Amino acid sequence: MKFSVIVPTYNSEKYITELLNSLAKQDFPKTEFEVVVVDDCSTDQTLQIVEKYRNKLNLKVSQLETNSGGPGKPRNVALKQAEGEFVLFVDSDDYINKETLKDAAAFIDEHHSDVLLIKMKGVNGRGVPQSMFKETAPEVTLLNSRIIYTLSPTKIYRTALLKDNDIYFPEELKSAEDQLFTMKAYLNANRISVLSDKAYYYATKREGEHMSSAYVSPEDFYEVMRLIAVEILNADLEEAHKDQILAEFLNRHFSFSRTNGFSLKVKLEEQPQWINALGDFIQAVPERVDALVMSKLRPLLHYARAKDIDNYRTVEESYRQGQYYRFDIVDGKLNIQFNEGEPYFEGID
Ligand SMILES: CC(=O)N[C@H]1[C@@H](OP(=O)(O)OP(=O)(O)OC[C@H]2O[C@@H](n3ccc(=O)[nH]c3=O)[C@H](O)[C@@H]2O)O[C@H](CO)[C@@H](O)[C@@H]1O
Repeated sequence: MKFSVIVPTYNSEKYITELLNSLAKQDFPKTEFEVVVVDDCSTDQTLQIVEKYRNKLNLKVSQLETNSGGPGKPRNVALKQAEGEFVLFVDSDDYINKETLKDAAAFIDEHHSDVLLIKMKGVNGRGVPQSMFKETAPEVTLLNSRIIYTLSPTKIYRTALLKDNDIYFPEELKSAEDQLFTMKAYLNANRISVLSDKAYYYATKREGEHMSSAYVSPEDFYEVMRLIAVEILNADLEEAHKDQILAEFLNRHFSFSRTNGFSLKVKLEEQPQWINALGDFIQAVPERVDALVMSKLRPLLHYARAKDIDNYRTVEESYRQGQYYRFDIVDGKLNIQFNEGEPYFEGID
């Protein structure tokens, strides 16, 4: 069997039909893929809707006896049941192009990808990464492409890549669980490819809670970030490349995650919890890596590593206001001292 399409469900009755219709409309043999649905203890009619496709799809259904607290555990249960040569993770409120499995099977057959990124499209307002999907590419790397800016699991992965290297989702975690999973898959794959010939993965914005907006404590969130830093630094790769991958991950994280601006947005009285958790993550990053990140991040790494919220916050407010304690302009960039007696940080733009 070529593919296992893995679908975690949770009270998905209002939309799960759109996904299952897109799976049944695949212009790809139904004998060559299976749909592995693991229901995270829904209380609605999700499962009765899924069972209407039993004779239409190669279908595997099971249900956890209690809600696991996120997508991770149902996808892990499904991954173990999966028999396809490759897996594709699709969320219950999304759907896929009818040529997706055909196009991906044809592309994998020629290029032997271990991880295949497939171009996504936002539906009614949903934002989706696009910077890595401007071109189809048989071979890309963590350092010569923007794949690190997309860590969602809505990609195709060789099943043996995941299982031979023991790559699973963290469980009982509302969100960011995918970042470690996909970074592990990136770090272990012999070849990563990008298929951009059409819109393959449609990501919707329905309502009710979306996981990636549910509460996760700073402690749980930044533990996944620390594990990622540990994972990179332990990969079987040359030392300089590992540092460079960690730096790129840090550029992404400080630009796009909840870390960005947290000292401006989080209630003052909650910020010591944030800097203690963020600092535990930055303390796993060797200081030599700071020289490789975007220069504007170097003071944030500095004060995070010292768990110094007052100076971290001064940096963020200085950026936001454009008011600095002292600074020089050298080569069109800023050399900034953010507070009396503190270091100057150079090259900021
Ligand atoms: C970036 C992207 O394109 N999609 C990700 C985004 O989607 P998103 O924020 O939309 O998260 P969702 O609410 O759709 O949950 C994702 C999937 O997990 C299932 N679910 C949800 C709650 C639960 O307790 N048990 C359960 O199985 C949903 O039915 C759904 O199939 O944030 C999630 C949390 O990191 C990721 O896993 C999604 O893949």
